[PDB]
Amino acid sequence: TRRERLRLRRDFLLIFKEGKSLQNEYFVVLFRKNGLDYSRLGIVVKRKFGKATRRNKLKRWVREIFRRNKGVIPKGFDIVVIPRKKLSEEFERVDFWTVREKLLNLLKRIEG
RNA sequence: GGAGAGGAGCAGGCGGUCGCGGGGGCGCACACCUGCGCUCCCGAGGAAAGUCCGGACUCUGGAGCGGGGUGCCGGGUAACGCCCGGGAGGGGUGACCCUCGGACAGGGCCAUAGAGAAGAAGACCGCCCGGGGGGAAACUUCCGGGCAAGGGUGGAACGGUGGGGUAAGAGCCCACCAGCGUCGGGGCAACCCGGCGGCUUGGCAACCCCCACCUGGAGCAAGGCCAAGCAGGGGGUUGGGUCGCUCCCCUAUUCCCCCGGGUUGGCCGCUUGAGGUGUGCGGUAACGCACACCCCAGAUUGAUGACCGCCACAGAAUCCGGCUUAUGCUCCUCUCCCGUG
RNA sequence: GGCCAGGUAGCUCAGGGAGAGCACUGGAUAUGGGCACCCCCUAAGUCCAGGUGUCGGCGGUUCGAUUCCGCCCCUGGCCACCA
Ligand SMILES: [Mg+2]
Ligand SMILES: [Mg+2]
Ligand SMILES: [Mg+2]
Ligand SMILES: [Mg+2]
Ligand SMILES: [Mg+2]
Repeated sequence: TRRERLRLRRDFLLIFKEGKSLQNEYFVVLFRKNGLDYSRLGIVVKRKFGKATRRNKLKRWVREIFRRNKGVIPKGFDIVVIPRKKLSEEFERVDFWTVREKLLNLLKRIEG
């Protein structure tokens, strides 16, 4: 859903500068009110996370978590998900349910 | 069965619940442009990779030189540094694998060790001949002369080993070998086979080079179009005109260089191509030709996931031809070895 | 996606027969200290002695490669339109 996909080239700077942030050991989540009746997701994966296979797997998991849980995630925010060094350190050791739990714990705390 | 060499295919599938990307069809709104909404088709790789080569395709005004690349020979191809076939040299018992022009066109470099390393250089331990001297003799000692044959030194010592010939010795002569010069035969050829013959005189060209062939430079962030928006200023014996050098077609600010500020939107390029698959024919083969069938990702923060159930390596970003590296199996050949019918 | 650089003692940096600087380990000795000297402890410093490496890895050429010729690994940078 590309209507659900927020542009990063223009908006990342604005969200970084004007928005809020939440984090845990695996993710940093940046967010800002978008003035819409729905939320939009963006993913920023640092080059150092790895090659296409690895980065694309992470992005797919994140997109899926967001899509399936859209109903419970707060509405009216532009959201940027950033994986942390730790995650890229035990990514192969971290299962899907753990990534889901850790990401949702942050997403559900987006206020207000 | 064991050990090993060559090579070909696949990339966990099929049946279920949801979620994407591009086309098509439809539901509709269309006073234009176009704007949404919901089923059929297709949807990452053998390496998509590293960016090591070769193109195709774009933009830079001409030519020459320099520079760079390839290196036995013959084909194949759009082309190549690739592939196929064949010839020498080497390794392995063997199937097989690895190597590749020229050092009497020239210049330069060979440390250390060693008597001596490019004109034929050299006498260290030594070998033999002719005298003077000492000494009973063995042996020593001085002068003159003859050796590259033994040993030592090396990565290599100016042909190798065996015999004859020598005072003692050398292709001095002879044998087989290696090299070179020729004559004759067979190959398009690289080169092979046989005969004759003085006796022959380092290595490195992944150092410059010589010979033969090939070659501008950038790269899809190439380049073309539209929309949006701020803010211009300082320079040019001229400089710049897609690497350098030298001759040459220009252009004078509108061009180029430096500093500063505006976008950091959308469309084209963007996928049908030296393109796959199935035969038939030619060719030792790589591969070519002929007909038929197919349309096989075109994203732009970048599309393939999760749960269930019987059994790796890693993700297109302009696209092809190859190389190299990373990696899980399965099958087909051939070689050697132990054991049996 | 493409185009370039660089990898050298622990760190910064030189350059076809492996070096400087910071630096580390010792010995010397207080004008520091147990008290005030004797005796002894500790070295910020100052003397001196050195300690030391797959040349980023793996192969080839060569008698020998930091230098030459190939691949692989790691660390950085550059590109688009407007005027
Ligand atoms: Mg059996
Ligand atoms: Mg690539
Ligand atoms: Mg890459
Ligand atoms: Mg000799
Ligand atoms: Mg440009």
